[PDB]
Amino acid sequence: AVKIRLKRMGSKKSPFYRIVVADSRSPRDGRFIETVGTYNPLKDPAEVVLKEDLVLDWLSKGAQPSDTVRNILSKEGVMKKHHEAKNVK
Amino acid sequence: NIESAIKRVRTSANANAKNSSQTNAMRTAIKKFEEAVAAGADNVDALYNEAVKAVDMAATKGLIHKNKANRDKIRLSKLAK
Amino acid sequence: ERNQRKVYQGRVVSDKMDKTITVVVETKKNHPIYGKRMKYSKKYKAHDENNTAKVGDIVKIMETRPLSATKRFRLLEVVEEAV
RNA sequence: UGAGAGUUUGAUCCUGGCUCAGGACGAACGCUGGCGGCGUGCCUAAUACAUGCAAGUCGAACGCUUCUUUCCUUGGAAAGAGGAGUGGCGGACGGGUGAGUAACACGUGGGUAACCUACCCAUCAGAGGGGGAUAACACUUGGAAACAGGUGCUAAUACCGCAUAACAGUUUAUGCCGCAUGGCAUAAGAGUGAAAGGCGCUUUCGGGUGUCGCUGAUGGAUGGACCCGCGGUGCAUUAGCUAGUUGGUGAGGUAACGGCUCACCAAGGCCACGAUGCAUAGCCGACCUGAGAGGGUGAUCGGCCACACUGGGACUGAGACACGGCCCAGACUCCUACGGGAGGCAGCAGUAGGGAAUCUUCGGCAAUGGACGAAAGUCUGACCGAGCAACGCCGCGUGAGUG
RNA sequence: AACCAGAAAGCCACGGCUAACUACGUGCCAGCAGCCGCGGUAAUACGUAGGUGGCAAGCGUUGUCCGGAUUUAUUGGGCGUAAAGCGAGCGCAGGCGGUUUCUUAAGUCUGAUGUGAAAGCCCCCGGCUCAACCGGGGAGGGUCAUUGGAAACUGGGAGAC
Repeated sequence: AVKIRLKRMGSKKSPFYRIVVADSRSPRDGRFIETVGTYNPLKDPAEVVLKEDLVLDWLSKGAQPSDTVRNILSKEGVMKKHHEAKNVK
Repeated sequence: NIESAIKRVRTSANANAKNSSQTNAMRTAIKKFEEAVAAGADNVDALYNEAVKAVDMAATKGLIHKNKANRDKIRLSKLAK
Repeated sequence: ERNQRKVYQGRVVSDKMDKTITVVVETKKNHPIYGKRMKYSKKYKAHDENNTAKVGDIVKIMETRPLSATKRFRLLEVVEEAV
C-alpha cells in the first residue's frame, strides 16, 4: 500500500508540509522512501514546489495519493498528464 | 479485556474442525496408497489417481500453499514408478 | 549474471574428512592506536569433490551456499602444488 | 589552534604527589522572586493498582425483529429510526518500556543458478450447471452466577460435490548460456477452481451492457526471511572445551539450503591471534568536552532489536508463536448459595509506596495519518491545543532630561 | 484611544592564590576555612555595622563528567645515585635484517562508479519587529565494495656476490 501524503515540520502554531512517499504501515513522521516536493499552507496563495518527474514514473508503478495531495496535484495538471499518458497514450 | 474479538474465536474453532477433517482425509488417502504399493497387489492406479486429486483439492480448497503439493507429487511419482 | 562470489586464496591444514578440507587465509591489518603491520589468520572449511586435495598445499576457494553444518566454500583449482 | 598558581627548605634547584582558576547537567537544596516567546519534565521499585476513556466498522452479502409515519381505515405499500445475529475486513498498524541478550543482536559492505508476499497497478484467460445444512427464531432442560444443552423451521458473496481450465510443476529431446550442483527458450508424455455475485441502467419478446466485487496464471511495486567479510568490553589470581559435536550416505521435514530430525558409517572440530567460563551493559544517528589525537555518555527526537504478572504450548490468518486473543501450570487480588467462576495501567490522566526529586483523573477531530464503507459518515488519549513547574534557552522592564 | 512614575532587586565575597577596607564586640572560648592557615584583649581570616567588588530575575551550595594532567607520554615521559636492567646462560615460537639483476603486485599511492537515511555541527539565504526558533540550498565523516593505472620502499618467485 504505497502512498504519497503529507509530513510536517512546523514549530508550534505555524506548520510547513513536505510531500513524501511512505509505506502506509509507517507512522506520520516515521520512515519513508524519498521526499518529493513540499507544501506551504501559510501565505495564501498556496506555495508548492514539486520535482514532478519522479511522480509520473512513480504513479505508473502504482500508488494512491491522498486527498490534499489530490487537490495540490490537480492544481498543476499532474493527474491530467497522468491519464493523458496512460489511458490516452 | 475481551471487547469484540470473541467473534473471531468461533470462526477459528470452526476452521479448526473442518481443517482437521480435510487434512486427515488427505493423510488417510496417502496412507492407503503407501499400504497399497508396499504389498504390490492389484488395483494400483486408481488409488494413485485418488491421492493426486486429493493433494490437488487440499492445495486448492483449503491450503498448503503450493509447494509441498509439488514436492509430494514428485516424491509420489517416484514412488509409483 | 551480475557478480560472482568473492573468491579467496589460501592453503590447507587437514584433509582427513571425506570430500572436506580445511583452508587458511592470512593477511595484514594495522593496529587501531599504533601502526605496525600485524598479521593474523582465519580457518575456513571448503568441500573437496573427490578427496584429491593435498596436505599443506596452495589452493583457492569460492563462496557457495550453506552446504553443511558450518561449512560454506568449494574448491576451484589447486593454484600451486607442493611436494 | 595550545596563558599557569599555591604547597616540602634557615634559605636554593630538581624529581614528585595534592589543591585552585574553565565548561556542561532530564540535576536537586538554600535565599530571593515581573512579564513575553520557544523547548523539557519517575533516571529510584520491569513495585501493587481503585476509577474514567485508549478499535471497531459495512443494510449496496444475508435473513430476523422493534418503534413512527399519509399507504383500501379489520389490512396495506413505501419511508425514517432502533436492536440482536450469520458474513467480509481490520484487531500483527499506530502507542509503551529497556528486564533480558557479549550474539550476524547492532553498524557497514556484500549474496540468493537455497526464498515467500493479503492491500495497490499492468497483461492474458474464465466466471457452466447441482446439493445438503445452520445461527437468529419459536418452544423447553440444567444452573447463585459464568452460561451450557435439546426439539422444529429458515438465508446468503457461508459450506460441499460434478464438469471445464497447463498459462503452474515433472520428464524426454533440440538449441543457447553459466559462479560444480545448474539457468534460459521451444515441441511432446500425467492431475487441479469460481460469487453461477451485487448496485443500476438504453433496454419491445429479448438480455446485449456499465460499475464494484469472484477465480487461475505472469510481471511491477512495498514488506518479510536466510548466509558471509569487516568493527565496537574487563578478568589468566578464569586455559582447555565439545558426542548430534565434525564429516559422509540415505530418508523425512521446511516457503526455503542445512545434523533442522532420524538411521548407518568414520572419529573429527575449536583454542595463546585468548577457546571456554565469570562480571556488566540493549545497539546506532548523536550529545558534552578538547588545539587535536582522544575521553565520557546513550534522556529527548529518527532507525533496528527484545518484552508484555512469571513460565510452557499451539490455532485462525497473507502476515503472530499475538501490547487491551485462546489453552495449561504457578504467585497474587475479588465474588459465591461452596458446586465453581472473574482478573493483569511497562496505553492516557490519576492513586499508594520508594525516594534528594519530576506535572491535569483537561477540551476537540477543524488540521495531518490510520481502520471500515460507493458516498455521507463512525471510531481514533495517534494528534492538535489548554492548564501546572524561574527546569533550560532567548528577549524586554524595576522611568528619564535638568539637577 | 484615554489614566498612571506610579505596583516592580535580590544573591555572594572583601588575608594571598583572585577585584574590593574600616569601626565596635569576642578573646586559641566562640567560630571560620578550596589550599595556605586565622581568633590567649588591636583579628582587613570570628559576630555586627558602613562602604566596596562581582553578577542579576537570578545568585549560591551539593553531586557527576571532560580540561588544566606530558599524571600511561603513538603525536607526548623515562631507568648511575630519587620509584624503575631480571643473578647469569642455552634455545622453540615471534619481531627486526647485508649488496645487486629480472619478475609479480599483497602492502603503499592514485582515477572513475555506488554508498555514508532524515533531523543534529558548519557555510549562504529566507521568514517570526531581532534573538531563541523555523524553512530552503551545499560539504563532512569507511581501515567501505567494484574496476582501471603507477613500481622508489616492504613483501613473494627466479638468479648473482
